[PDB]
Amino acid sequence: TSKTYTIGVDRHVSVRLNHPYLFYNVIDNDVNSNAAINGLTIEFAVGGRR
Amino acid sequence: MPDVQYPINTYGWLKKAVALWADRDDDEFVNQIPNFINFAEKEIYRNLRIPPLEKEVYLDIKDGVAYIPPDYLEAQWMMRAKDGTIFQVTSPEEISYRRQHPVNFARFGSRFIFYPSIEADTPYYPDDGSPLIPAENSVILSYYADPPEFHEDTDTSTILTIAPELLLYFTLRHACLFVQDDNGVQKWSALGKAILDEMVEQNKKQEYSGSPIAIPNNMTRL
Amino acid sequence: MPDVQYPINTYGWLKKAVALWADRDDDEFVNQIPNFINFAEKEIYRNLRIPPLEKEVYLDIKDGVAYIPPDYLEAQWMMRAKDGTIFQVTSPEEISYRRQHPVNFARFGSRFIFYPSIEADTPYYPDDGSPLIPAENSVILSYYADPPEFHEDTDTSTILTIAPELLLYFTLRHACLFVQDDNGVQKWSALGKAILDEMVEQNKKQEYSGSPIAIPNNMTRL
Repeated sequence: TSKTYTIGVDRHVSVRLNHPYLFYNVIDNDVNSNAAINGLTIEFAVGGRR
Repeated sequence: MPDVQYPINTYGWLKKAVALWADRDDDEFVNQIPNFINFAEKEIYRNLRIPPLEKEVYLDIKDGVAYIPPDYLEAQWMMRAKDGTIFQVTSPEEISYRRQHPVNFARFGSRFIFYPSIEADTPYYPDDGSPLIPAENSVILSYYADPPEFHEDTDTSTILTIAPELLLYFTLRHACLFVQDDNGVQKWSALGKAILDEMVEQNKKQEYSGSPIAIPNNMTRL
Repeated sequence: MPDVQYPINTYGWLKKAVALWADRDDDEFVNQIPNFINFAEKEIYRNLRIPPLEKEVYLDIKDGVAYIPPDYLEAQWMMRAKDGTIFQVTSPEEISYRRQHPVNFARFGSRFIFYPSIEADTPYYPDDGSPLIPAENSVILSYYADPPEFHEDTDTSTILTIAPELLLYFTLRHACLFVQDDNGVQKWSALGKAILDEMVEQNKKQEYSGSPIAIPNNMTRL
């Protein structure tokens, strides 16, 4: 999946996965941006294993 | 992200309000909104019964075979327009006896049987008009019918005119199922049920209601 | 990753919607999707009983007997095309007697028996090929039938048109078995069972619905 995060408007990003090894990219393409990230917080659960 | 009106008339807005409540709209989720809804309305109608979905309808008997309409779920009273007269229902094992040796009827698969070879009538299918002036000998049915699944944003149903929060919660249910937030599930579900039972109780207090009842004491002519 | 329409109607889409509602999407899992589905439909049909899977059918009594259909699961009324005259059922330990000293039929392995030693004939069938000139002497049976396993993508069944979420959860069950996310198992299973009971009750509030029953006083002449 991929989504825009637009500050002041959005507080989170909905991504559906279940694989045991996640990755993420953050991209900032935009011209009029001076934003920054202090940190994340990833919401998750647990399934199982085969 | 989205927005809505004060009243949520319908799908076109509801499918957004759901995204709103239930926290998120990320496309993997929205595009199944409709599915969640198709689930919820079904989980409801499977057992909900009230007037607003009822139906009047005339039948074409042909001495028996009178066939069951597709839309049928459950039958309340059934009668004639002529003189006012109520049927009652029984099993094959009895109507068959009535054959060998009041009006009864029964459910043979997709067929309705009536002991006496009745002949209520409808115009034949290709039709042309419908006024019919109900053929003297017409019987009319009162039955709960399967409502239509939504298929359009500006579609609608009484439910939203009256009790939309219900659908909202109950579909949030299957949503919080899609993605694992079960506490929310419990809450949504309890609230759906507690909203719902109110309705049936409304109806119960409606029925037999306007005043005290009393056993008729029917005693025939002798 | 996959995507689906709103109004799930085909095994073809279902096979993907499952892969969806569960995060993990891999060949160790999809390629056995169908097995899970088989398991679920079997677990259901094993004890579910309702009209839509019922069947009308004529028999081929040769002499007081007849062989049972491959597709048979469970029986409801049988009788004659004419006069009704419902049969009832009993054990050999009685019917054999009734031979020594209404109608009675019983089950001997793959065979049906009838005491009065009947003869029915399955229809005349074909020729020009317009109808199935049914045979006088015909008895007709109503029995729940083993539905066909899909074994095809576009294939469908009444169910999906009706209650797909059911199949969905119930197969997710065996899925969450393949890989050990049990709590999800519990959830799926509970919901499947709830749905199912809703259904059976939809049917129960049907099968007697019309009007107050009233126990017949069937008394033979004298």
